[PDB]
Amino acid sequence: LCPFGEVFNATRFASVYAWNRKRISNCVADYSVLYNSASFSTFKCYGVSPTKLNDLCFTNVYADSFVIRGDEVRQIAPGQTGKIADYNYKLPDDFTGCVIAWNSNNLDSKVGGNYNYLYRLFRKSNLKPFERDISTEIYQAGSTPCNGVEGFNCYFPLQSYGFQPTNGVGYQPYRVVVLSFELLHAPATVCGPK
Amino acid sequence: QVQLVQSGAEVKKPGASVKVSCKASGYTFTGYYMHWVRQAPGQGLEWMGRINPNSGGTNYAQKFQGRVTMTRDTSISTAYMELSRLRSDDTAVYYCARVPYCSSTSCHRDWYFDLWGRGTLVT
Amino acid sequence: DIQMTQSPLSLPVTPGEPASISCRSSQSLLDSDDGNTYLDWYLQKPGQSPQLLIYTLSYRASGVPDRFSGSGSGTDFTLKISRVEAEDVGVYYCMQRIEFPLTFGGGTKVEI
Ligand SMILES: *[C@@H]1O[C@H](CO)[C@@H](O[C@@H]2O[C@H](CO)[C@@H](O)[C@H](O)[C@H]2NC(C)=O)[C@H](O)[C@H]1NC(C)=O
Repeated sequence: LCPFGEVFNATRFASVYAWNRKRISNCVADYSVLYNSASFSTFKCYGVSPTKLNDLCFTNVYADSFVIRGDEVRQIAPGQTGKIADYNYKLPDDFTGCVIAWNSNNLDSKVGGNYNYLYRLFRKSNLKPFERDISTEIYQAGSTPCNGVEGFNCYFPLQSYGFQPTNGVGYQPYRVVVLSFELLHAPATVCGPK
Repeated sequence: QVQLVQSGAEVKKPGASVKVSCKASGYTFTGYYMHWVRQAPGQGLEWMGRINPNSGGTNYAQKFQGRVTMTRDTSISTAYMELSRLRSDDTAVYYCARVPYCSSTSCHRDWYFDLWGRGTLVT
Repeated sequence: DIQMTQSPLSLPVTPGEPASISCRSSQSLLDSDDGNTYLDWYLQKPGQSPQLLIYTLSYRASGVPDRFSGSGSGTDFTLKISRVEAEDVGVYYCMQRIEFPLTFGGGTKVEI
């Protein structure tokens, strides 16, 4: 019933540094069209079982969608480190959810190089689990402060992906959706066929 | 075929303004800072300024501040440099150079001019 | 604002003999944080755009033939051509990249 059409086959995905979060509740989700979709590159699931996703009922399910480079798909997993696993989007140590990634080389790629996707490569400290940073303040590297002026020892903390059709498989864009489950005192609301 | 295409020669009267375009071909435009360096006839190279394609923030020299405006267009991957209040001393060849954005953990050690355009003559 | 003064301002050379070009800076280009000296040697041929030869005071650029080398310390820097070839004629520029008014030297002309 709930719309897994606004999350998976949507028009335009968001960048990794601003990952789109959608809350879903009061649903009966049919996961035979997801687990056995035969179209997804990675369908990893931690803390839960893909064969038992329809068994346990939860209060809320959060779907976080973004686009990352192909070789960085492995970084979306609990207890990972890397340029995108601590500065853009992190998963909690005790994570119970699923990570679903599929290649998007036929949509998010242009002959001149799509420049509308960004990732952050600088931060004063790592990210706490499930934290979104949008600030474009200039990162400080040296001891001499710089008041909003770029230069040596002062950089812009965002870069764009050089997506092109001729790129390799590892550098091709990949759409990643993370489904996380919340079960608190409020009665459980979402689970599939009984 | 990895190249930087520049605008043709421009003749401008004193007191007017000149716009020079540098278009990237064969590489990712947003992976490189774009610098503008001019060479007057009989003089050495002079550095004008730089633009970051990602943010649009620009750093100019003190001499050219208040006259030079640098803009970027990612849809066509072109950097434009516009100089206002032209004089007789601005008659020069303007080259656009590319600089690796960040190739290390310092992003300060890779900042060389690894590619130069063919230049545009402004009179 | 760092000003680079390049010594030979006219370096007549004969092929087969090494040639040395001196460049001097008002302020030391060594950075204590990373231990790197930021001086780049560029070559401009007649009618052609400048090309990169040396970066970070010790490294050769891609496509640079082995006959070139660069060294120096503090403020005194030297570009050395062990074997000068017929195509080394041009103008050589030393550029600093520590403060932002990126400044290129006066240039040294090497012609046969
Ligand atoms: C998202 O929407 C697209 C387009 O409607 C779906 O693509 C079709 O999916 C069905 C099965 O669901 C296939 O039989 C068709 O061949 C697909 N193509 C077309 C043109 O219809 C896609 O399945 C949707 N994503 C889902 C359901 O996860």
